[PDB]
Amino acid sequence: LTFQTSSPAHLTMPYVMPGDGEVVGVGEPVAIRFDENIADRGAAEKAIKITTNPPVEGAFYWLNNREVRWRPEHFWKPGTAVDVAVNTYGVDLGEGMFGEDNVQTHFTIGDEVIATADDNTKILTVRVNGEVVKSMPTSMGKDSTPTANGIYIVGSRYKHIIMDSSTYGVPVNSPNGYRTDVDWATQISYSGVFVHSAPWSVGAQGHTNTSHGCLNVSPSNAQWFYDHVKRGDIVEVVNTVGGTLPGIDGLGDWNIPWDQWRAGNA
Repeated sequence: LTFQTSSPAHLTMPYVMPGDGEVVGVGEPVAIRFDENIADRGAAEKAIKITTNPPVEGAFYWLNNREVRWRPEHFWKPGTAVDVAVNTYGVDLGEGMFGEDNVQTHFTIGDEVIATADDNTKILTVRVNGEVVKSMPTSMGKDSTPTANGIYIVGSRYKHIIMDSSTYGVPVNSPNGYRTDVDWATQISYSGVFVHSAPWSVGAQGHTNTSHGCLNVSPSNAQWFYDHVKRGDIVEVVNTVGGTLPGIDGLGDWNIPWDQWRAGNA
């Protein structure tokens, strides 16, 4: 170990996801997020060594100036082991900013879990290693606030969460605005799409879209989803009147075509 000099005004620390020792689903990218904007992306990428077993090709793509992702062309094979070596200690990351430390993490890929929300049927079907294990009636975004189509990575889960329109700049007093207590909420986009419990739309689930974009399901089905679907599992939304989830959403990585992803943006 060679000492590197530092200043708290010219350091950036990397934060790696997923967590060390975690089992994640087949859609989980490696994520390295810095606590500062990175001017020299090529330097960051050169300092990050990702090894896979069985080996699979993958590549870096920056979602923004703070966060780089690495993934293969297709969903991970279940059982793959992934080692992430972020060797940034003392690395010049541009504009006088230096890497503060090294970070080192390992994780493994679990079962293939893919839930398809089909707007033509209003059914969310959960498949594990190809086989249907659950079918849930759902109510997605109304035509004026539709659910975007595309591949969503499952993120964090909450037994309870508050949906407050003011975090989107829409006052709760507005026609228009809302402040809703929600149970059993699984996040699937940074923009704010969740699968969650919605007793108020149970009669519409399987029939009519009534939400602001979220995937409304029954309390029991939302708890099932909370219990059985893990970070990195996949939700694919198809056949809505919405567009496509942005590839740089935070959980929309798989919507970027592979040739653009692999070419990168460093």
